[PDB]
Amino acid sequence: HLLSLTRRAQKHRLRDLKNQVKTFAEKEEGGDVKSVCLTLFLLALRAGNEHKQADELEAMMQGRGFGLHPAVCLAIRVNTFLSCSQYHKMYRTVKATSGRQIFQPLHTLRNAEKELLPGFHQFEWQPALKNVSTSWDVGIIDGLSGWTVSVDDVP
Amino acid sequence: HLLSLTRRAQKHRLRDLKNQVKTFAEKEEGGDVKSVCLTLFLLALRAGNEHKQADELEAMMQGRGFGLHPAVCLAIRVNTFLSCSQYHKMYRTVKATSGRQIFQPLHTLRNAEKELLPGFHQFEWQPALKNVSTSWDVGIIDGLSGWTVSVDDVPADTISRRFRYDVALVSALKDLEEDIMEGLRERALDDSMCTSGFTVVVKESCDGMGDVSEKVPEKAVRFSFTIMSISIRLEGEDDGITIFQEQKPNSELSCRPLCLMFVDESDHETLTAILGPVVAERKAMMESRLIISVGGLLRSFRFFFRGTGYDEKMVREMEGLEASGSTYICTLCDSTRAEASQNMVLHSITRSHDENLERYEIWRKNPFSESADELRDRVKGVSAKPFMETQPTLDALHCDIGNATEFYKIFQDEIGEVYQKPNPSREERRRWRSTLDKQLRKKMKLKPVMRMNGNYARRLMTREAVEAVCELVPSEERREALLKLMDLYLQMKPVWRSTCPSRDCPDQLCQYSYNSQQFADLLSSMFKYRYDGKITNYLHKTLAHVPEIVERDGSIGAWASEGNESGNKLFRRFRKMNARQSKTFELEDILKHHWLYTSKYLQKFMEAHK
Ligand SMILES: [Ca+2]
Ligand SMILES: [Zn+2]
Repeated sequence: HLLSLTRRAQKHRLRDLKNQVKTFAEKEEGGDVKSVCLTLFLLALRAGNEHKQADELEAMMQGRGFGLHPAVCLAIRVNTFLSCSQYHKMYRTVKATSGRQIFQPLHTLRNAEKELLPGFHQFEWQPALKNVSTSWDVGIIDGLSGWTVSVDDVP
Repeated sequence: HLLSLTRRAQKHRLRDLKNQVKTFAEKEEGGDVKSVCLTLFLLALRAGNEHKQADELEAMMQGRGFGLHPAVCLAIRVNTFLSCSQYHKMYRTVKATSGRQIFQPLHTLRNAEKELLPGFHQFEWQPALKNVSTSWDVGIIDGLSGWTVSVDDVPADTISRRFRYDVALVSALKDLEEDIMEGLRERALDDSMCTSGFTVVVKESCDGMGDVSEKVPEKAVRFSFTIMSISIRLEGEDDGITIFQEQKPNSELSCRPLCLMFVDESDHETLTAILGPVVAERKAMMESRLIISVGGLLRSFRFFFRGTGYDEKMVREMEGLEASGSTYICTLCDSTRAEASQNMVLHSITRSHDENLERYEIWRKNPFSESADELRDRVKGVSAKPFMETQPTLDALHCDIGNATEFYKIFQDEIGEVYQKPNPSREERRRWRSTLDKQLRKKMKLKPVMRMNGNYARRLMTREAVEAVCELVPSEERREALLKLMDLYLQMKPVWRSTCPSRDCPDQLCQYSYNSQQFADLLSSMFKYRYDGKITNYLHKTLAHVPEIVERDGSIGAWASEGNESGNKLFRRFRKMNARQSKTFELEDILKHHWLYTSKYLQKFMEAHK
């Protein structure tokens, strides 16, 4: 059978249909046989109802790519209530699993996220604010607002 | 352009060369349009020197599948306590963006796991097992065993879920299939023959679980087991060639649960009436031999069971002892309590299961017509009939905790005066405690806890913490005395904490007799004021039976019950995240998740090249 042979034998056996597809592409698709056999394999997998492998192939051929955007991963983390530790756990898992750094690790996710929190964008107010510190880049404050902690007064 | 059209228009355009490919593949290649156009595309890619794309396509349309292996996917899912909806959201999300679906859907795992659960793998026994329905495919089973629900009789209320031991064992073993074949090949031993002399030593361990926040009282008991070692006896003429010994059995990552009962530890009635079948089939198991498909071949098995991982209270309770601090203390040497203070080191280990049955028959029949105490002595204190056979050994963990709390008490004592104070009061005891705690906080950075666990014990045993304690003793003679005591204890401790001292630390074993002897003598001399006749059990064991068992049973610490107790936190958190939630199922699914978490296969997928 064809799939058990080397390149030499399969060329020797398919030469006829190779010339057939070459001349059909030259007559209709400009002689670019690679895109023609790509589309034909895609359609033959579409008919075989194995959409999954054909879609993975189109992800290989001019596909969106392996990398996941760090922001989207931060999302899928928060939207799912997962940990910090557990995130890193499954991260190292998939990392050593299939050859790629599919998720970003923690610290880069943290860095990428720190802009999405409050206190990152610079701005102004016209006129300036009423009795408000013009400091902007600040993040999370403690709510007591400098409540003098001395026991003598109200706790 | 062909790439921007829809599939309908692309077919309307390419159908002609399509049907030419159809007729060519039928003329020459058995009508395989799929493989024909596959190799056509492969060679058209390889012609342009685009070797990476063609190699990746050859890797995709063979062997590995869609981006991740479904097995490792389920491994992650269980390894981090995610929910179904959790997983579906994650999967749907990551598939939306840049998908190219990666994780696997839920439904596929919902039957992909059935390899790792019990009740999948063919097997049998020669001879056939006694009293066991020989269906090899049943999975999770309610433990009640068809208790007639008649409220007339004793009520059948206690909830439980368990397995059939055999099915559990075949699942665990056929999971180890990989490792045992690997070890067989490493030793270069033949693979076709030697399919009959495999011997498996399996450790079992059970323990209750206190204060389980309930969602019946708040209790529960979990009975698990763990594969320990496996060797080969074929062809004979030798001992068993060690094939694979487990590399770290203490860690709960190897503690396979088998039964769970929402019941309390102490009420003998319920515990027994649920454990019954388990005991029965483990007993019948020593007799027959096992036959499994392994390495593609039918291979045989024998077994050796060891009941070691039980805390004291349960051991003494199930071996028919007077629980627990009664005039008979040692589970091995039948000397009295006070006598255990006169002699400490010289003793023989005698207690055995069958002979305890003999002594209990003597207790029942009373063939000598002796009174209460005379009969108590003639059987050396065996009242209740044991039913679960147990190995003659102690625990590692809670001997550690007992020595730790003993030194804790004696430190609370020597901070003040004891040889100088014949009878102190409660106030001074709590005060010496308080200054000891302040000392452990200022130095060594140790706040106290309610009761000292294993970590706090490891810390309190340390030498310089004993120095920070002894700083406060007025008499420097007593200070150097308990320091010398501590040094002897530390030189003797990793004797039993080890995995294999004959390999790790043989030197302490070689000098253990004299060490423990001089230890006990210093104790009896400079601390007689306190240990006239009152000795705790663990102190007895560690000074009366350590070398006997360590020489006999190969190793110790290798049979630590701790392996289970710690791991019980999982039964805690599994309860939160993956409750059914309703008890009658809650158990069943908890156990399923647990056994799934604990199988090797998934741990192999999790470690993932260091
Ligand atoms: Ca326990
Ligand atoms: Zn003893």
